[PDB]
Amino acid sequence: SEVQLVESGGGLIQPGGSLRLSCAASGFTVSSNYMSWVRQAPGKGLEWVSVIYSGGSTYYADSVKGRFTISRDNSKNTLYLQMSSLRAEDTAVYYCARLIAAAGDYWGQGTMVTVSSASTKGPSVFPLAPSSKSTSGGTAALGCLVKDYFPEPVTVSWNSGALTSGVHTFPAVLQSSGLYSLSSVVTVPSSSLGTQTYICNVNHKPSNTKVDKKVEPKSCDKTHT
Amino acid sequence: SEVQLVESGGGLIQPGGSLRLSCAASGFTVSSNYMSWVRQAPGKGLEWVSVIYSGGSTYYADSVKGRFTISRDNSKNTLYLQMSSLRAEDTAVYYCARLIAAAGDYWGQGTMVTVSSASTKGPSVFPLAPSSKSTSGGTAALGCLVKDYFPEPVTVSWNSGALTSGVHTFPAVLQSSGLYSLSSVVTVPSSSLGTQTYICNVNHKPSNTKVDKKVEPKSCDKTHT
Amino acid sequence: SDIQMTQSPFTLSASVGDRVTITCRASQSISSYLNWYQQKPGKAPKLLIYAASSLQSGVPSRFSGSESGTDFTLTISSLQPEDFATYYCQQSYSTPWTFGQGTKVEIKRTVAAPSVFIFPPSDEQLKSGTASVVCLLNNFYPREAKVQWKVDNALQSGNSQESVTEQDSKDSTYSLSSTLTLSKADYEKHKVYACEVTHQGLSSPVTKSFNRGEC
Amino acid sequence: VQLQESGGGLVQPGGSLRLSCAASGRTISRYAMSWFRQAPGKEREFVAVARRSGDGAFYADSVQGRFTVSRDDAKNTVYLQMNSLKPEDTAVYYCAIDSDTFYSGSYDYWGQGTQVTVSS
Amino acid sequence: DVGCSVDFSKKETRCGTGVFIYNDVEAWRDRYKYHPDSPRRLAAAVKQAWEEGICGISSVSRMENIMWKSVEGELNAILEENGVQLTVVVGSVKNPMWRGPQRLPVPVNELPHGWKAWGKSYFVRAAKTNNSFVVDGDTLKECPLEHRAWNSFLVEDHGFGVFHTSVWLKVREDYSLECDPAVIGTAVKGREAAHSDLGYWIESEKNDTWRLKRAHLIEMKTCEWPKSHTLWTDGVEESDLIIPKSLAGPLSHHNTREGYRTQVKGPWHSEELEIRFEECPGTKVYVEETCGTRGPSLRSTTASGRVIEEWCCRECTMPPLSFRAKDGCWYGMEIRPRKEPESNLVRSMVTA
Amino acid sequence: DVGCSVDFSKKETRCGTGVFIYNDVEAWRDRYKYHPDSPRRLAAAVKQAWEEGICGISSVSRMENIMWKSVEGELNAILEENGVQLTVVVGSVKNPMWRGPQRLPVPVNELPHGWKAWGKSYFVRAAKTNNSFVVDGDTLKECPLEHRAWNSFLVEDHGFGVFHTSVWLKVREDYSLECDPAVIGTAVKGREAAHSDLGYWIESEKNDTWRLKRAHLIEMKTCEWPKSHTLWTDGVEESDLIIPKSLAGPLSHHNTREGYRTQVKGPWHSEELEIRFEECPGTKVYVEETCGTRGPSLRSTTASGRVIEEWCCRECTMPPLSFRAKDGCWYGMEIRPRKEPESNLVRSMVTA
Ligand SMILES: *[C@@H]1O[C@H](CO)[C@@H](O)[C@H](O)[C@H]1NC(C)=O
Repeated sequence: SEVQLVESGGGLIQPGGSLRLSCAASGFTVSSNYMSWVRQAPGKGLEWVSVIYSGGSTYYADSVKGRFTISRDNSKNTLYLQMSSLRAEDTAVYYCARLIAAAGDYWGQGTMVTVSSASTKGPSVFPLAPSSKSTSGGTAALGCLVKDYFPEPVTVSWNSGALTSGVHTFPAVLQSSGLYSLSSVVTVPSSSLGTQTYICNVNHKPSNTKVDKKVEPKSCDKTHT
Repeated sequence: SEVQLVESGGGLIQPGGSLRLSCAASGFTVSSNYMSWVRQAPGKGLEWVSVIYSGGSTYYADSVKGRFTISRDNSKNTLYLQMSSLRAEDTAVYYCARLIAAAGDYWGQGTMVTVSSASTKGPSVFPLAPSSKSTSGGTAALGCLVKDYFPEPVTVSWNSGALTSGVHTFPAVLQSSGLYSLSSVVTVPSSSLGTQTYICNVNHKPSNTKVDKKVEPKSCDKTHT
Repeated sequence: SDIQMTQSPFTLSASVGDRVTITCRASQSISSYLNWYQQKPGKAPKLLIYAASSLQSGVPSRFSGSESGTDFTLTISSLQPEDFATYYCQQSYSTPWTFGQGTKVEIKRTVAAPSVFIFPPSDEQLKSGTASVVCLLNNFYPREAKVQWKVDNALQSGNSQESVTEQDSKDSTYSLSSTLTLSKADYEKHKVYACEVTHQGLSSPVTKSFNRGEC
Repeated sequence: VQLQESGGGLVQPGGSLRLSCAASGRTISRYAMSWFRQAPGKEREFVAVARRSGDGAFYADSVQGRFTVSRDDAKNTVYLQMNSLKPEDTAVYYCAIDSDTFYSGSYDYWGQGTQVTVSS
Repeated sequence: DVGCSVDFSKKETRCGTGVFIYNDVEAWRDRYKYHPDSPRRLAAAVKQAWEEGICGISSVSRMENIMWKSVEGELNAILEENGVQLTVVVGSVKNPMWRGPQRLPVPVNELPHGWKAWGKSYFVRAAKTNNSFVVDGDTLKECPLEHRAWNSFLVEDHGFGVFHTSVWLKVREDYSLECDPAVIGTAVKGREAAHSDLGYWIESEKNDTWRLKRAHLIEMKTCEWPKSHTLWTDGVEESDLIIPKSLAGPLSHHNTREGYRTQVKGPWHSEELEIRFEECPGTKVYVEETCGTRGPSLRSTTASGRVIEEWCCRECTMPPLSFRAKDGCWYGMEIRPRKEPESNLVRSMVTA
Repeated sequence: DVGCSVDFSKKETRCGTGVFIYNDVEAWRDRYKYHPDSPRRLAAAVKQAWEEGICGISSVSRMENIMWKSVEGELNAILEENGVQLTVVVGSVKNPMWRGPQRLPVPVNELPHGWKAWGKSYFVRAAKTNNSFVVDGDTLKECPLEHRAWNSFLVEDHGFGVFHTSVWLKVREDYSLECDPAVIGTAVKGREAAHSDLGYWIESEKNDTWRLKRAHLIEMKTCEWPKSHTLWTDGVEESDLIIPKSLAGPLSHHNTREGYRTQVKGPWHSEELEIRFEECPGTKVYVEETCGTRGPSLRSTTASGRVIEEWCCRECTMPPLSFRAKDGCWYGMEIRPRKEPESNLVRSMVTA
């Protein structure tokens, strides 16, 4: 067969838990060559976890000092790694790597490991207003906002996807409370403010929550003061 | 000389740091016996950390294996301990236990180690008065509440300690915000409500901060609303 | 794991001159490698019985111990006023070495109902936008206090915090305090703040003198 | 399921009596029991509690040093041994069955009660 | 310095100077003639220890039993001169052997009257005194097992010019638990290695990776194996160790075999034991998914002479994990009978 | 396995089974024949390496160079017969040694020709050309260091050590950094223990909790020391090992000393070096507090030829560390001149 590497076993667990991840192989024999685990922190550089010699010697990095353990199988040509005493800071993407500096490397697709001390919930949406002394730009500055949703994934659309020009979707950011947040903005000439309808669709499949919020160029109300 | 044991090296460290601990001794020789470290978590039982044989062998418990290091200087009859990758959960009091399971044990005074990112603050003092459908007692249910102070200790006295009968204080509990709380009561027969002066003295030694609060049989105020 | 060490019962009561027995059990035969540790509050622990059969020189020999296959026991022929402390069970056969959960001995004195109070937050706290309703209990025995909140059928679920005091030297009873915190917006959404109390010595809740918005 | 009390009677001061209680449809060996009495014109008050065999039992101040309690899981019956009665005891008495754990402090069924009187 | 060094594999003569490891277990009986250091002090030490409530002594290896049986009644003859009202008895060994909580002290002074070291004491054998002292044997009814010492003798020197080596032994001054290392040894060469002791022989080979090949056992000790005389002491799962950690097993990656775990219910009651990776005579083993789980070992031969011809296990690597003893053939814990309940089979003694 | 022995000082002698070691360092490279595979097949090996861009080869030990020097001209004869312009040039080794980033390939076909290389009736001759496949030496100009292979062979048999002495070597099939364990050896017995190979000899004594006693070195090998042939491989800090891991120093608590750290800046330029704990003639070391820092190793004799007397250090313990070779005497890194910290002494360059 061809040469591929496949990962499996990722998921979610509370702090202090343990999990088992595997690194299967095809074509070549894992026993003969070297192996090493590599993890990528979210939006940071790569990190080296541990290595195993074909002769049967292993070395572990300082971060996982005394918490990891790696073993290999000869009957079915498979590799296994064990983790104990997990923590929130450990969240990352993991995948076994063929770190051989002689002929080439094969890197697996990988899978994510998540550590959370709290938990499923729907988002919220609110409209926006421009004027006084903090904010300016002199053009249509009307859009939708999404906050306090968890977990991934979610999607944002305008006019059921009918509007595509000038669509922006900022990356999700995780607050200290363990909840996601994003923002969607769009701009049009101020002349067409009140002559068209703006609608943003917010979807949160994990909670099966669909929220729609009509947006209009609302003027400041003169209610009782 | 006779046997003496003294620990040292404790203090207040930030999370993620490292520190060394020592346990000197006199009389007997530390090289020819077995030594171990014992820690007691706040309000919990004892716990065994590690053991070193007289022959140079060592074994570590699951909770700390891969994070500590222990060695002894036999030239001057001293024992040293090292730890890395500290965390909040490790706060406790540690003893160098002479865990000889047959002959006997000599134990020292111990030492305190704290891990926390908090940082000296003054207390706050508030009065109280109940009446309607939720609180009772039939006597002078008066007391001074001390809150939002850190670190320990604080001394609470009433009327400069001129009275002791019927005076007691609740033990303190550490809020998740990193500050302490407590309560005091000077309850007495209701006949002496408006014919005596009540003062609760609060002293905060770390910052030399002293606060006072006069407790009176105050009633509700019919302020304009 | 290799060796588990269990102590039972958790706590017992007696008086002066009474005979008290403490038991300790293991999961498998590990010979007589076992010792007991006595701990006084505010002081370093101590060792009294070593090798599970012999007592060290010191306080007169009013301590005893034995073994039968897989069980151990410690007994006091006659309790003395200085014998009220904590005791521990420990083994040193195979790594990792474990410890027992411990046991306590306390003076025995006779049931008393609690005093159910609720002290409020004030303006100094109401300004911050967060308020805490605290349910207070005092002078109750035995240790069976329970606290619940049923604000307009809205049952609470593991949000509050609780603490307990000591038996006190003279009164010889317990006091308790339960606290839960919520924002000002949710503070005024309801008009009944009652903390429900259940004790083995009582049968139903009580009524008192204080309230919110009705002072 | 039901609970029935028995053993009421009359005696002169310093007398001794024996009561009993039982239920049907449940096994008592898995539960603890408690004893209560109702003073004249007064609500039910604590008397005694007994726990599972070998765990212990507790008696009220008004009854401490006077009475005793024992269980008979075989026939699903609990006895209360009563001695040294003084006329103040005159009251109704009840038997109750405890829930799974002592942490509950609540009961699912209540007995019918019985009358005990003493006078000089 | 020099050695014969006739290599049987390729018939090679080979000379030089270095270190030498010898297999001495097969002929243990005739290599030794022990004795204490100045028995004048040993008698005083035993007398003083008895005063503290210690009842007897439990041996750690057949060597100590041989020493005690050799000295035997000679102690009473010397004790008589001082008028000691105590008697010492010697028992016999049995498999396995347990520990002893207590330990012996060291005297501060010797006997006040009597200056005998060695000589004519062979001509006396007395009767019981007012007090008795026991050592090993079937004496469970005299004093409880928790009143005897264990592993209290050191080996000051080994080997002498008599061939009944006058090994000097005495009581340890400190407290310790590890097996005495003065006689232990191990070595590695090419694709072979072995850890050696007076009553232990373990062989390892490199086919694929380090594992077990063969081993010979004469007795089961219960002292911790010294780590500083071990190969590849890196972290390893205690389960995989074929020789249980409790039975003075080595802490080495060599001491393992993939597909098998700790054997705590093995036939340790047998007098002589040998571990070989060959099926029992006339039997056969298979690796099957639907076999039973781990449990007490079963003997391949029934007490009535009936043999079991079916066996199975799941995680085992085929075909054997076999034990050999004078009383017959056994199997490892992982293996279970395929189609026979353990009720109608000779269950191995469970000393776990 | 079967052999004899005589104790160094004791009178013990015997001829029994076991495992034996002797030193093979001072024998100075016994004249072995070294069949590097069939030379007919090896001819197809260097062809691909040169074709792919390999120009030079570095040495790993002072044994491969001897094999090359033994075979030499016959290799050029093969290519002359087959008609390929290429040859080999051999230099001499200097210390320290350096590793290489390349490895040789494995041909799948034999060179079509009538093999007249091995066993032929003499008449081996050739001439020199410009296509130099330099091996060893300082000829970096023809081939830079980063283009040289390193340690691309493997042992297959160590037999015939009596008369034919034909250790079989063959190119390895897989990539790895570990040494060849087929000749490595180590053993321990009682109060003494030592690790040895074809170029190293380290002695460790049981005086107090293990400590380096003495060692002998003839070549500064930099191969990766194997972990499966060493004792007590856990519980040590890399800052204390006398021989750093880069220099193939064994990883063991035996391989250390109290009061000293690594010696990565030592005098590794000599030819044969012995480590001895003793003060060099005339010179002496004092354990004081006002000494300097951990500077590079300094020679004991001034460039003018006279010796330097006073030194100092803080963590030392009598006796001080010392290096001894034919050039003279060198002291440890922690040991610096006492009164004058002047650098007017022969000094070793930075090594890492
Ligand atoms: C050596 O190991 C291999 C690989 O598992 C195996 O096939 C073989 O049977 C073993 N024995 C020999 C003599 O090759």
